[PDB]
Amino acid sequence: SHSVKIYDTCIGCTQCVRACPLDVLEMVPWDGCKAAQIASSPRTEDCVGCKRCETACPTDFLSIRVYLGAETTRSMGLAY
Amino acid sequence: MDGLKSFLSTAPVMIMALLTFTAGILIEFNRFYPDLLFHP
Amino acid sequence: AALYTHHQYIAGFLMVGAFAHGAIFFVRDYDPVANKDNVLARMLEHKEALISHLSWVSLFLGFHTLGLYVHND
Amino acid sequence: REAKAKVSVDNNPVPTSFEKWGKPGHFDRTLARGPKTTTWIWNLHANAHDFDSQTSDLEDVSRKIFSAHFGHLAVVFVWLSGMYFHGAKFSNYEGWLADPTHIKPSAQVVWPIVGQGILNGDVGGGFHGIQITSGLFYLWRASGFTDSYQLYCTAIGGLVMAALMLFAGWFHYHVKAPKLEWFQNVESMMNHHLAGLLGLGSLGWAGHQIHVSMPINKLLDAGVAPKDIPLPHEFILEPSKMAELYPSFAQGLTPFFTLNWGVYSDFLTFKGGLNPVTGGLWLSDTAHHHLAIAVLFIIAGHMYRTNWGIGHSMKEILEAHKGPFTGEGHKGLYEILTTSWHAQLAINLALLGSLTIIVAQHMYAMPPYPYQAIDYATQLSLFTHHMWIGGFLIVGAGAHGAIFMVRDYDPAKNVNNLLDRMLRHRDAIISHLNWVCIFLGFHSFGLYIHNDTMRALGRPQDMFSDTAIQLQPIFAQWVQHLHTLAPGATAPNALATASYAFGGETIAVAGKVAMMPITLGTADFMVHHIHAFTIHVTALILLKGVLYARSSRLVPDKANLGFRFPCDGPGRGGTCQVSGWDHVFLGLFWMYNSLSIVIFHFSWKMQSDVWGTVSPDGSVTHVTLGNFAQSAITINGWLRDFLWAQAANVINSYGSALSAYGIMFLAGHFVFAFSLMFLFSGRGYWQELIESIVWAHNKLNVAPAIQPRALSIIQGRAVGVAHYLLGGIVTTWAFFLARSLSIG
Amino acid sequence: DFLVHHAIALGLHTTALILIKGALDARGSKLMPDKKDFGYSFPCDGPGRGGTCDISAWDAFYLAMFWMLNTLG
Amino acid sequence: ADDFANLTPCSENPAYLAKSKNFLNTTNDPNSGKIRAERYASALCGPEGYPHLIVDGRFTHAGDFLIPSILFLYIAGWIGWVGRSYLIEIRESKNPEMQEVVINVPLAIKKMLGGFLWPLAAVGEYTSGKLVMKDSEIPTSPR
Amino acid sequence: ALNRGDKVRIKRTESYWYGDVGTVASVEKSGILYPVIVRFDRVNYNGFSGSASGVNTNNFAENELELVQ
Amino acid sequence: TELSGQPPKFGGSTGGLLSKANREEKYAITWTSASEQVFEMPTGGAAIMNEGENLLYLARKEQCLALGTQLRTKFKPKIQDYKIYRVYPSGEVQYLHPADGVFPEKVNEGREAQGTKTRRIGQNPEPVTIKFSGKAPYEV
Ligand code: CLA
Ligand code: CLA
Ligand code: CLA
Ligand code: CLA
Ligand SMILES: CCCCCCCCCCCCCCCC(=O)OC[C@H](COP(=O)(O)OC[C@@H](O)CO)OC(=O)CCCCCCCCCCCCCCC
Ligand SMILES: CCCCCCCCCCCCCCCC(=O)OC[C@H](COP(=O)(O)OC[C@@H](O)CO)OC(=O)CCCCCCCCCCCCCCC
Ligand SMILES: CC1=C(/C=C/C(C)=C\C=C/C(C)=C\C=C\C=C(C)\C=C\C=C(C)\C=C\C2=C(C)CCCC2(C)C)C(C)(C)CCC1
Ligand SMILES: CC1=C(/C=C/C(C)=C\C=C\C(C)=C\C=C\C=C(C)\C=C/C=C(C)/C=C/C2=C(C)CCCC2(C)C)C(C)(C)CCC1
Repeated sequence: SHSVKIYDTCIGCTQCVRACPLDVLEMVPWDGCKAAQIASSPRTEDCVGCKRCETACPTDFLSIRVYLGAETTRSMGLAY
Repeated sequence: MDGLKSFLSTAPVMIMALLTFTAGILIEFNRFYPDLLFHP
Repeated sequence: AALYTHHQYIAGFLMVGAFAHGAIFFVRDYDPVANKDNVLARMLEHKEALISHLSWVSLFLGFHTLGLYVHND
Repeated sequence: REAKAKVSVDNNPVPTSFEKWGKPGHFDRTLARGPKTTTWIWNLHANAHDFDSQTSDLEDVSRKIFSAHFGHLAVVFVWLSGMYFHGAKFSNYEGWLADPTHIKPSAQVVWPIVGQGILNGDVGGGFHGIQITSGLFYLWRASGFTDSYQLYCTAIGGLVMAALMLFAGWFHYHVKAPKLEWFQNVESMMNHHLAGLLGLGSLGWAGHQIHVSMPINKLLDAGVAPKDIPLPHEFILEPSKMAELYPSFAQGLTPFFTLNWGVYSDFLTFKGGLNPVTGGLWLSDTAHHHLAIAVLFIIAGHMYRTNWGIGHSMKEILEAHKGPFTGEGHKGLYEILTTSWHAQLAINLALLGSLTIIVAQHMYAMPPYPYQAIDYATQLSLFTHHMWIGGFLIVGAGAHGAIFMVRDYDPAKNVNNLLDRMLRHRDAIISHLNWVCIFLGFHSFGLYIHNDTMRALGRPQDMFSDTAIQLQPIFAQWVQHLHTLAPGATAPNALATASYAFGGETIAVAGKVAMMPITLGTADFMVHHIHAFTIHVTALILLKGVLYARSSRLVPDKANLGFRFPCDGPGRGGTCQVSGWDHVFLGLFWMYNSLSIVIFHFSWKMQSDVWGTVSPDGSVTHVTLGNFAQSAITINGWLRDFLWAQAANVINSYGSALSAYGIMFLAGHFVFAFSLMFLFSGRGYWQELIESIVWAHNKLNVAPAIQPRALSIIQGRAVGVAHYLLGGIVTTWAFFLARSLSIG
Repeated sequence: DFLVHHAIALGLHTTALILIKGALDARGSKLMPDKKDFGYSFPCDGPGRGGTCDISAWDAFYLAMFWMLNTLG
Repeated sequence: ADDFANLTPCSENPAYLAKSKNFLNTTNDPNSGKIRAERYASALCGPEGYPHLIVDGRFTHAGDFLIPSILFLYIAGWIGWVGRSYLIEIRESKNPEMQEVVINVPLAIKKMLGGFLWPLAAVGEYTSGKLVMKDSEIPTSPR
Repeated sequence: ALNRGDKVRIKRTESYWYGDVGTVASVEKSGILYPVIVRFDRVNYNGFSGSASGVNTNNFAENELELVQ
Repeated sequence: TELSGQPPKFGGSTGGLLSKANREEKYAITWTSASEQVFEMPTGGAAIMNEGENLLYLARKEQCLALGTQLRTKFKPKIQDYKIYRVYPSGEVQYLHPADGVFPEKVNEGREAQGTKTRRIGQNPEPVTIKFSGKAPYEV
């Protein structure tokens, strides 16, 4: 599977969760930004690696990073 | 009007105008003084 | 002819591999604190100058050599 | 301007101004805020005509499209008038008309400077210029042009028409802008395009041929010389001047209305063959053909119901066609072709490119213009030109089919119609097309590889040749035989064959051959299967791009990504070039490949088994001595006896009037190699290099405010494919022109 | 020989520019300030941030191979 | 004395003379070939008959490279300096970008005309101006 | 301590404007790890491929800024 | 437990489930509709959702999520009560989306934080400092 890490430079704009096409990310409560929330990656076994969460990220260089790892049926996006 | 001048002052218009002007300069120079490989 | 071509091709491959392994060292093995302010760190510290001046010399050479060839043609 | 019609326009929707000319990017809200990065510039050109991304009003889009059509027609009028004026005051059309068989058609004189004056080679009669291959002189002789002043008058008329079309575009986008209701009158538009544009056009052209082309050419072929022919209108002022050539004219138009048509057999013939004097189609045959086509189109222009109850409703016809295999059938297609511009554009591009390729194939073997078959350069040039136009139009048809799929496709209105079921078994379609392409590739190119390996090993008897294991195209030979037996049997009144390419007499004009039987053997079978293979691969790419634009097993939400997008990230193993635009990108390369092999086949076969000289014995000596049969069966044959051999004219063209062809040869090679850089790399490396150069400019405070950005992935692909096609097509252009101009 | 030695100079300069730019940005740039975290060879970083095709130093090696073959040609 | 023994002056090279007897007219001048044959007989030719150029640096061949080099250096410095000063004056116009796309014609012409003194204004900005910028004030990427 | 209008240089290394100059727009209250809002004149890289411009604002901390005026 | 709902009105296609659904895994989307409507199938072509409950089986999770986004972004009464599960060949059913009955776009209590780094991006350890280990800068 792929790793999806989130860093303290998160502002909690929820855009990466809205952009995710496989429900890998969640908005959990936090106390490090104004929105009082941070991104999380609970369902990483469904990550394909399309980098949409990074594309929808506003911080100067992303606060959410996707690292492509061991490939499986779910990560390769296979319907067969 | 002012928009016509602003269109005439765009990047492609100005660049093609300067390129045509320089083309004319060089073409006429080589027409009246041709085959100038080197300076005597 | 075959010997000259063969060994020049071997040399080209070896040079490309050398630079590939230099980049691989930079990726995997480079230590910034044990090599701080030394020659390596300075090479990295003005990398924009080196790359830009290589760009200039390359543009220079290519522009003018291709121009001379096309003029002759 | 109603006249009890269905016309509905807006008297003043758009004011006329010049201020927006000073705001580059007014049509795009993302570009109106001004540039910040260099990409802003490129996108400004990418969305220039992308009217859908500029406004969501179908009416305004239709108005922009109508005025753009008028502007393009003005541009084509300007180009046609330029050609006519260059034939008028810059060509040897009269010196050529006085003696065609001993002079080369020249036009476009070059200013003697920097050495370029060498390009004005002697073409005959003391004229010095560049030999033209567009065949304009043959067309003008077919039209009956005798005096350069008439070419000047045609140029003036064309410029007046260009001004008219431009004024019409301005008037219908700013003054009287027609409503969306007016464009959706497909029945009326069809009736008029069949009867008014096509029917009346061919009718008037048949009239012009009967009154100008036919009499003047009848005399011209008999050696009366141009300056001694009366003017075209002296034939209308003097009816006896028409009756002396065609006694059928002496009876007037009385036999016409009384169905006494046979009387008109003097000038309305069915000869079928070629004119023995000039090697073109009989102008009597072409006039008869235009008359028949005009009547057909006029009768066709009455089918659809408009404002009088009689006629056919295309919606009822489409919805009435449904069977056990296809569900609800063509239901909803009326709504598609009425509310979507891209669907119309795709259908029309496809059929127009096919028509263009058909034009090429029908003009190479049935030379319609006088003295065009003698000139091999003009023949080859027109063939390959229409071939490439058709190929590009077909690729564009695929592009717009995909664009419709992404933008105008509505699943709520396509419930179990033909399009729905196609989307529901696209997997079967594409898998079977994949297999068919593989089977053809193995069984066409693989046969060439077999022949190469067998010949290389010294085993000629194991090859696929006419002398070993034959692959006789039996069916095409049978059809050619049927064509050569049609006049007198299955074509009773036709005097000769439709074309001598199927067989018959080896018609030769002057010292060269015009058209002889084109034999078909093992190599022809192999080349035709190569053609089928390449066409199938290109169609596979384009059809898969169209059918999978909305979704796939990889990307179930591809439609939301749009028609033009680079990818959806390196995930799912990698999803590059999954978009329909990228399918158009690949289909461009495969169209280039297909058409290149087609035109190479055309050139070699014509030069080998058709084109040549004829000595006063009946014996024909071809250009390259019939080497097609024994050499066009291996790849080494195409490399040596076609590319290596026939490029000798192009490479040794320096120091003559054809040195420009060697220059452009090298230039096309260079542009192909240059495209390779955009085709093999990625944007990130170039953006890092630009970052370093931007630092360097920051060192001296030369940093532009518009930040330099590397070309986008899609733009990198577009640039690469554009340069690839340009370089390759220009290379083969120079090669073909030099070769066919250095074979006599 | 003068013209072709300048062509050889262009080839060497451009191939070395590719390789050096790849090795010096292998640890990072302004598109991927953490390119070292992803390794010497990776597909890319996605279409985001403008597009990141051929970003790794391995892609610089693969690019430089073409220019090396051209130089040897 | 015997420098460049492989080359001989074009007048003393027989191949060059034979070819120059048939040099081609360039422009509408029928003597363009004749005047070219007369002008190229000055330089050194090779065994084939075409002139070779000498960039060794000696002032006997100062026209072969030195003078075109000086001319191009002057003109390219002019272009670069006028463009740079135009961009820098653009920098302080609130909307510099859309003036970089839409060229301010009067300001551009005023910068261009005052370009004949570029080699002096260059050292003027280098001595205590804005020609060279401190490295620490320039944006860079991670090392 | 920084106020609105403070021209400052970014020291975040990984930042697109590291070494560039940006003007402070507002400073959020305590608690937040990166409160200093800095707007810029040069847009960064953000946006899908082929997009127009980028983002010209980001939140940093006091320690990541060098003060100018 | 047992997934309920009427299958959408569909004539069939070649883009649906393959051998994976019975050998490996499958997915299911359920949703309630205010009327018989027409929607687009993630596997190609149009289908008709029934008024009331609808159950649909798909091959991949991204397909169900695409259907969910379409339900919630393309219809006048937005369908947002959709649920996505994963079905195994043993008949087992694993509820998936939305994880805690609330969409992940908006914050909700009870959720833990995973993959959250206390440090900055540029504060990752240098690879040489963790070499000859089975970890990468973004993992320690
Ligand atoms: C003939 C093919 C070709 C050409 C011309 C180029 C051109 C160039 N490459 Mg390239 N490259 C190629 C093949 C080619 N490449 C291939 C196949 C690959 C593998 C993918 C690469 C990969 C590659 C890399 C990785 C790099 C380059 C670099 C460069 C640039 C270096 C500058 C130089 O060499 O001198 C000068 C330039 C030239 C000789 C070519 C341009 C000359 C033209 C003709 C000038 C005229 C412009 C014209 C008038 C514009 C108006 C056109 C108008 C009619 C529309 C240069 C512009 C290096 C670079 O960017 O350096 C900074 C770089 O790092 N190339
Ligand atoms: C007999 C009537 C008639 C005629 C001849 C045409 C002809 C044409 N139409 Mg039109 N159209 C008609 C009826 C007609 N239409 C009706 C009733 C409608 C309403 C439903 C439309 C709505 C329509 C639309 C929306 C569009 C067209 C377009 C076109 C042009 C595309 C084909 C082309 O480029 O060919 C070759 C081009 C030419 C031969 C140029 C000549 C054009 C002239 C000005 C028209 C013919 C002269 C005129 C009839 C006067 C003749 C008098 C005299 C010669 C006897 C074409 C010239 C398309 C277009 O604009 O393409 C540019 C387009 O967008 N038509
Ligand atoms: C009647 C035919 C027709 C019509 C009206 C359209 C209409 C449209 N097309 Mg389509 N298409 C066509 C034919 C047509 N096309 C053909 C023949 C092809 C095959 C190549 C395509 C392939 C295609 C693609 C891939 C795309 C479109 C797109 C578009 C839309 C944007 C237009 C645009 O790109 O702006 C203006 C065009 C340009 C800036 C391109 C200029 C590049 C030039 C022509 C380089 C060519 C060189 C030149 C011919 C010779 C060399 C000269 C040089 C040396 C100076 C537009 C509504 C785009 C879209 O997104 O659709 C919504 C898009 O992505 N089309
Ligand atoms: C000469 C160069 C070349 C060749 C070899 C191919 C090969 C192929 N391409 Mg391709 N292509 C090329 C260039 C080439 N491409 C380029 C430059 C591009 C970029 C635009 C593309 C992009 C492209 C696309 C988009 C597509 C193809 C497709 C195909 C396949 C067509 C199906 C077929 O013909 O069956 C098979 C034919 C062959 C394998 C040819 C070789 C057969 C040899 C003679 C037999 C070998 C004997 C034996 C097996 C050897 C054993 C060795 C021993 C040691 C064991 C085919 C394998 C289409 C496809 O996938 O088809 C469905 C397709 O969609 N190509
Ligand atoms: C060697 C000697 C043997 C030769 C036999 C070759 C013919 C056998 C295979 C032909 C396919 C028959 C199906 C079409 C006959 C046909 O269309 O039937 C009609 C049927 C639709 O008819 P409907 O009854 O629905 O008609 C109502 C319509 O008005 C509404 O659409 O089409 C289909 O069944 C879909 C299947 C098409 C998919 C098959 C296409 C395969 C391509 C074949 C290419 C080979 C020749 C190409 C030359 C250009
Ligand atoms: C032998 C002839 C050669 C034929 C080659 C044909 C190449 C076909 C390539 C397919 C793409 C074509 C569609 C482009 C439309 C398109 O979308 O292309 C693709 C690309 C789109 O990139 P993006 O996806 O990033 O754009 C999205 C933006 O709209 C973001 O909002 O656009 C560009 O290539 C930009 C470069 C423009 C270059 C500006 C130069 C202007 C030339 C002026 C002269 C024109 C010629 C006049 C006629 C003589
Ligand atoms: C003469 C001679 C030669 C050569 C020599 C040499 C080797 C030289 C050099 C040199 C060098 C080694 C140089 C370097 C440098 C550096 C720098 C640094 C410069 C530049 C700068 C700047 C700063 C600029 C500026 C500007 C201007 C002024 C104008 C335009 C704009 C601009 C901005 C670009 C030869 C042999 C060929 C021949 C004989 C003799
Ligand atoms: C004149 C002469 C002489 C002399 C010579 C000399 C003195 C010199 C040499 C020179 C040299 C001396 C040269 C060079 C070479 C170089 C090269 C070949 C390159 C490179 C580099 C690289 C490739 C790198 C890599 C890396 C990286 C990138 C990073 C990390 C580290 C490393 C290293 C890994 C004599 C008298 C003897 C003899 C006669 C002649």
